[PDB]
Amino acid sequence: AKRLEREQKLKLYQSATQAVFQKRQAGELDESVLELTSQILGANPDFATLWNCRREVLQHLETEKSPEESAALVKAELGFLESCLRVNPKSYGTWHHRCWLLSRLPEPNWARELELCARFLEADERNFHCWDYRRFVAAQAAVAPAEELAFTDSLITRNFSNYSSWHYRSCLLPQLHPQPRLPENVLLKELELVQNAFFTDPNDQSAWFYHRWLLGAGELSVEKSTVLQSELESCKELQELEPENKWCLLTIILLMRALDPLLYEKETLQYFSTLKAVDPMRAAYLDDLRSKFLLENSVLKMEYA
Amino acid sequence: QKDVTIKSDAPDTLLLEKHADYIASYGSDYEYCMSEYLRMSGVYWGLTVMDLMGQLHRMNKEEILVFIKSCQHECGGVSASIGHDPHLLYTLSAVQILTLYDSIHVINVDKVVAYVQSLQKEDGSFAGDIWGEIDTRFSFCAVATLALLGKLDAINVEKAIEFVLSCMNFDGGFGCRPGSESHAGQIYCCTGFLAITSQLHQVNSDLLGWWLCERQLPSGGLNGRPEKLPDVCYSWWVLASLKIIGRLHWIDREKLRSFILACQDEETGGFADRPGDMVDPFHTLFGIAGLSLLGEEQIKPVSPVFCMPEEVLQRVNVQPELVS
Ligand SMILES: COc1ccc(S(=O)(=O)N2Cc3cc(C#N)ccc3N(Cc3cncn3C)C[C@H]2Cc2ccccc2)cc1
Ligand SMILES: [Ca+2]
Ligand SMILES: [Zn+2]
Repeated sequence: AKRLEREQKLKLYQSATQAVFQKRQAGELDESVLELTSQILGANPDFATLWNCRREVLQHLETEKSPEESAALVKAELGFLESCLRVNPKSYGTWHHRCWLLSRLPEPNWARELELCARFLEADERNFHCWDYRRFVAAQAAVAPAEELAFTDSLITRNFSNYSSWHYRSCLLPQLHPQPRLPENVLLKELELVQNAFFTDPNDQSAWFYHRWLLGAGELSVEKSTVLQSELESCKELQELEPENKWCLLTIILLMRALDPLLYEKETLQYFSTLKAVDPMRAAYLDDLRSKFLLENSVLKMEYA
Repeated sequence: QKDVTIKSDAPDTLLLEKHADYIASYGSDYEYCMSEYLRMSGVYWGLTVMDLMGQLHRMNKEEILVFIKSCQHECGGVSASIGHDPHLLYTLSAVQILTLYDSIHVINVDKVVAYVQSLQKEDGSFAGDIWGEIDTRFSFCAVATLALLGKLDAINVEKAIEFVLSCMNFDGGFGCRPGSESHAGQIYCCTGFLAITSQLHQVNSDLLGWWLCERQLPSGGLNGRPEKLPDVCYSWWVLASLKIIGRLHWIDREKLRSFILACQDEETGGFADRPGDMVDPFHTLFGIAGLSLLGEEQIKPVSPVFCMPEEVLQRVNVQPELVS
């Protein structure tokens, strides 16, 4: 029944593959190969040579068909690809064939492609193939970073699988303020946004990773000094509420570094001890980080006039 | 949060004899026939894991050499299997195999070089084949293939470097293309690339190293990016990258070792992505290779760059300097 039938699957796939290759050697670049490969590529989208066969067929058919006949084939290809993506949304072959197809169309509908991306990202907000495809589409349609920035906000606040959305922001933000290291006002707004995230969900590692980047991405003004001090106290508050939360402990150390390495030396060293106890797998990392910070402190101490 | 829990009776000993029997017998079948499209890499995974275990002789050298020769196309590129299309992925795998066998001149090396050269773009990137898919995976395949042939000078290295570095991200990692999110497999390809091209000083080793060691979950296993399940093959992608950048000690070796051993199938031999799952040769290689990086006594030292026995690379004088 179950195991018995996949013998029949094999021999059909096998026979269909046989036919495709025989046809290909014969120079038979026609719709029969499209039909044969549709049957195989659905279950086996990583069979790259068959995607190549489809492209060779479509290229050949384009030569001996009317514009409207070629347009029909394209629309059928789009539908085929969408059905394939529903079954396996992470196959490199499928996404690339779609890219190849859209890149050669005279009048592509990019807004429709962006919507396909929105839909696939609703199902899996971490699908990097889809995010990469979206960027491709956004580039071709010349969609502005500001418009994509709005997209990332909705995704971040509506629910929590957010690493991919934060990553995208990290690439968009620099584009809005492109130097040949963010402006402080922009940084300050990002800090507020990410702080909201990791207090809403303190287990959300993506916000903590993105926050570490912001702590490097920009001498303290009174406002930045005050914001950072405020973050410090807020993380101590969280530390009381979630004493096993390692992300907040590490961020406390980093904040003190950002504030005044030498003034906070005592507290930094205490936090290292606590943090290693809470996150013993990272002990070797945390010792190397502490060693680095101590070396920096020695250098700061020696700069004293 | 997302993690596996290792049941109390998971294997906790290394079953090398079982794994060698498993690979020795592989492809004697649904899975096998359905994965013809990767055959050359499958052969690479099997041969390399066997060689790491000291059991290469049990595989069929002569049969594999004839197979490799028949998969080289007129363009110089090598396909996954006979009648499939040439690709950088299978070109690298083929060259890796011939290196293991000291049989590089079984194929036309000048044409392989010409093939690789031809796939570089103006921005320094590489396409996987004539159909133009761009991925830093293919930057790695290009330089690794050329390094093993002594022909790294055949490509535009500075441009290749520039492209890879343009794929570096806020978290210290690397993506497939510029603006693509970091993940462990990609990081391996780009750090491997940077090792081969002598550019490891451009990696933020403390930052990337941190992101990589944070892949280790309470189970001891490694995932490939934040918030995903662990998978034994990350014992390769993560550990190799950490070794390249001199930060292998930043993960817990004993807990990872116990996770990798728990992924073995004590009945069939082989390793699976996670304990109790069905094994495959891919996960068997990376389980064994990960254990070797951790210093497993019964397994040959492995190159973190090439994922081949170090003694093989020593023999051909191709041993990129690491961070330490
Ligand atoms: C099991 O269904 C599949 C799915 C995909 C593929 S694949 O596209 O050809 N390829 C090779 C691969 C080979 C085997 C084996 N034997 C098993 C898996 C696997 N994956 C998938 C995988 C591995 N860990 C988790 N996942 C989901 C990697 C993939 C991409 C890759 C190729 C070469 C080098 C590195 C990575 C093959 C089988
Ligand atoms: Ca033999
Ligand atoms: Zn895996």
